[PDB]
Amino acid sequence: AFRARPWELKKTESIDVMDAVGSNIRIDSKGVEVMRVIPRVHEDVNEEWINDKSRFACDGLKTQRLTTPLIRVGDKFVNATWDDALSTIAKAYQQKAPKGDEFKAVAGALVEVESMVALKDMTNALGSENTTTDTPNGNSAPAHGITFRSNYLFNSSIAGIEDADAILLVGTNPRREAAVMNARIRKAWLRQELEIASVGPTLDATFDVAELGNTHADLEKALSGEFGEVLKNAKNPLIIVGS
Amino acid sequence: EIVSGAPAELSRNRVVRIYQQAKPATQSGEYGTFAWRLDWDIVDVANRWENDLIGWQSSGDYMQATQMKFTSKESAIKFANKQGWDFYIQEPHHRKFRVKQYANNFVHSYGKLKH
Amino acid sequence: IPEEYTKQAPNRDSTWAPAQASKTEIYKNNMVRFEQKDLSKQPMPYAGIELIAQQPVRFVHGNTAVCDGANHNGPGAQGHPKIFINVDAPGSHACQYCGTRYEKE
Amino acid sequence: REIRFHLCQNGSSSAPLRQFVKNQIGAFQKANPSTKVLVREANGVKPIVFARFDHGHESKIGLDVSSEKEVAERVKSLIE
Amino acid sequence: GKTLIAKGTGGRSSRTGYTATVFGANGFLGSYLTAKLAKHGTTVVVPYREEMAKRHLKVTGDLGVVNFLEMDLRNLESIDEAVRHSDIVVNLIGREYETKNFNYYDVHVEGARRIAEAVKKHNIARYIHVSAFNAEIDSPSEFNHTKGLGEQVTKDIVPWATIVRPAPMFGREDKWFLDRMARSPCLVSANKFQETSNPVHVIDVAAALERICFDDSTVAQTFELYGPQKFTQKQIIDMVSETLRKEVRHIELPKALYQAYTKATQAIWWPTYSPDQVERQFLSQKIDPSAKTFNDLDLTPMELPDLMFKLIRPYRVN
Amino acid sequence: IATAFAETVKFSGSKQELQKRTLALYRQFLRGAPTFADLYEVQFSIPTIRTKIRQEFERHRFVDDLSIQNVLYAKGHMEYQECINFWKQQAQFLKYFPEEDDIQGRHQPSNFVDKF
Ligand SMILES: NC(=O)C1=CN([C@@H]2O[C@H](COP(=O)(O)OP(=O)(O)OC[C@H]3O[C@@H](n4cnc5c(N)ncnc54)[C@H](OP(=O)(O)O)[C@@H]3O)[C@@H](O)[C@H]2O)C=CC1
Ligand SMILES: [Zn+2]
Repeated sequence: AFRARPWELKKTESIDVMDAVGSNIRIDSKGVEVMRVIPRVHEDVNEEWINDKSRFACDGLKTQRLTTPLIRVGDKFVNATWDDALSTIAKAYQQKAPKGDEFKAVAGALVEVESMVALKDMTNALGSENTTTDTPNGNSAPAHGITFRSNYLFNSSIAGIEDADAILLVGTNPRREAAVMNARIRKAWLRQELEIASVGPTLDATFDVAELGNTHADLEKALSGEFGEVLKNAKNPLIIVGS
Repeated sequence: EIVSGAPAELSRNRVVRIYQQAKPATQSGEYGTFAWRLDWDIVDVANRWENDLIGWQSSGDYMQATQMKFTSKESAIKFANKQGWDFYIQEPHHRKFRVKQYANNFVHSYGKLKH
Repeated sequence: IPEEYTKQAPNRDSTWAPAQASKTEIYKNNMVRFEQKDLSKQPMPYAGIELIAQQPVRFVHGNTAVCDGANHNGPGAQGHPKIFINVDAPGSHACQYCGTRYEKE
Repeated sequence: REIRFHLCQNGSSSAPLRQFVKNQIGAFQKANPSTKVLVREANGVKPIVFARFDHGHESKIGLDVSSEKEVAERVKSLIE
Repeated sequence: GKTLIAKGTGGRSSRTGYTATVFGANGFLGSYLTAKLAKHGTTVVVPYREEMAKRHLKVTGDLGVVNFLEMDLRNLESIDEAVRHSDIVVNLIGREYETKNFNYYDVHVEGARRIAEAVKKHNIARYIHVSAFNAEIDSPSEFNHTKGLGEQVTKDIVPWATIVRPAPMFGREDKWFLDRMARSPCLVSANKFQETSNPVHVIDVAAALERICFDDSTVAQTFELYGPQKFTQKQIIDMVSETLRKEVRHIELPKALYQAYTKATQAIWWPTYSPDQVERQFLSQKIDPSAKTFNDLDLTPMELPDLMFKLIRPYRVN
Repeated sequence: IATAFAETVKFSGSKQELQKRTLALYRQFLRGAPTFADLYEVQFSIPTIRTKIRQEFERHRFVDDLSIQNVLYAKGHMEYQECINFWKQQAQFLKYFPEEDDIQGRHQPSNFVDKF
């Protein structure tokens, strides 16, 4: 509200977190504290907007950060010297000796690629590979291979979403995740004529979906029933799936 | 290349940033579009700590707050290699043409209506 | 960081903190160098949080309340500039320059 | 072990790797179900095939030119 | 007390957070260690006794890194106040002479016992107590007798007792190692006119005390700071008279005849050459076989003569 | 309308001539070393001065352009000019001499582990 005033502020280019879209943020900094964020302009990816969660990481930053390494005696949780904690970790590793097919590292939510490269490289250097993600029993392949990158991600352009004739969404609530993707959805839906249907979760999103069940059998029914006509008939359709 | 008048060991150590200054989203107005900016990063241990007596922020970077204002990106980068330190350039991002009929206030058969 | 205290001062005339993140503990405030010192170095702010409760609420039967704060002895303009505030809902009695409370009656 | 080979999508210097990888991934995972394959690049790079053995040990070779059939020979050499 | 990476940083005001307290420190040794200590961002409570002598220790750091308290070893409350807030504490203390109000006792025994009792009452980690070379429990220099008693008392209570025993020191404004060489109207003493021992340079003493005062894993060990190589006698006077004036003029007087000047010394405005110094002239470095040194704390202290070339060179002829 | 120790500014063209000119500059800059030790009263010896002067010129052995070597020659001859008399003072003069180690304590052994 009144914390700063924009000439004190080392306005700094950065990349968003807390959304997979990598939005176009710019950080207002007073030098130690982070004051606020401003969505910079980036015409492909989320041209003018921020996810509303991403606007208030500032109050989520300077509140309870880990400032020092902490070790447990056990239900008694004291901070300690850096080198002490490092030698404790190495000594505990030498105690357990988890040589083969063990030491389960796991991809956290909000990290950088370079830390994950160090993670994978250190685990494979240590002797095994066990790196999974946060997901509730995704201790298994994501059922689309790491081969052929195009299979993996949102491989249509974000701008081309408003070039799509009719799309349908499955297993997701795109208001709940990537809200600026929802903004481009509504931008297209007011611009053009799009037949939109949700399949799966019951969602109130502001572009008139037609929900067609909460079951896989309802999904396969809706695919073979009438969207087999629509998506084949339509010109550049898209089909978006949740994580 | 040896630096002639740069007494620091800046030229081997830091990453500098060539960037177009972004168009601010709060105000409309676009004077920051027409520069090019040189900025040293804070990728440091010095990196603006906190004081303990009054509580300013005494930095350790001898060149924390410094901005050139250049004219052209290639003139910027010819300077950047001429005085010779490691850079990274960053491409700006424009705003795309979209035809705006002010008359967008008309419909066929369609559910949603607006102001 | 250790055990030492000198019970001679609260925050102000007001007992607790004045706002968000304005502490009154002295150990975090570097108790190393308060020693050999009177404590009669100046705790003089009376914490104007208390001084609006000093102030009585003013009533205006119009709808728009002017606020100046300027005296009626000064030859020059000295109060805060002329903000017009609204008295419409009860509660919004707050001139954001002075804190004088203006209620509609 | 896991293998990794990343491809430019220019027509020159990648059409051997292209018409390899449009055919032989079903040869690889059904030849090596434990060994994990990944192919991940489009933009302008050099064709290099990169294996890593199961204990932190890299290996590479460039995959310059053979219309097919020596691409797989150099791959099998990288397994060896 | 727990910390971060190491001692030696690369820039002033990149401050540590270590809150030290150094006793004495107005005079000779305590200049250079707080000069090394405030240089690298540590809060120093330096108490004092004379207002006009405490000033030249302020410029070592800028802000909050030098502080003055009005201690006095008579007053319990002053020392009690002095290390309430401290984190580490060293005491270099003890004149080389009795005052008109102090015994040799209770300037580093019960003077040490008071402050160590304050340490135990405040649970101060890393108490370091300097003590003299040749610190025996035998009589002959009651200075040395009293330093041995002081080490005994600092080991009686407070097992956090890093005792350090430096040699005769060697620096700018050497109290009775080179001021009796530089000014030296007639340096005349030493009935045994040779047969002294180890010199150590002062900035090496300060570097030793600095590298002990921050690292852990050295609690309750005792150090002795040996001379680097030479352990040399009063023949270094000849090297002192290698400078062209050769005014040193040792006249090797009898022992009991030399006492009277020392018995004159108690009457004087300023201290001169009190007789425990004269008795220590009959001693040598009774070097401890088992006490960790510069090689243990990873230092090599500098040699005598080439450093003496710098250290005494205002005093040349032409 | 004057000098102080005949500072001249005229850069020649050929790199051989600049070589000879820097060589004679090195001779005077080396010859003045006992005059320096007299003038400033350093602790270290005259061979320490000589090995550090040699170090300073070996810092720019492999500089290509004569049109950089010109202003390097000017800097060298000009700091010789400001050293041959008492313009520089010893506090100003010790900025060339990282002499002592014991100022630093234990420090970085240039390992990654002890950056932490
Ligand atoms: N021959 C030597 O001197 C040697 C020195 N040492 C040890 O090194 C220690 C420090 O040496 P140095 O730097 O020369 O000491 P100083 O000459 O600097 O004197 C110590 C300081 O502490 C003051 N002080 C503390 N307590 C008292 C007290 N009860 N009565 C009077 N004054 C007191 C002294 O006077 P004031 O109160 O006025 O400030 C003085 O300023 C010595 O104590 C000694 O044990 C060991 C080997 C050789
Ligand atoms: Zn007002």
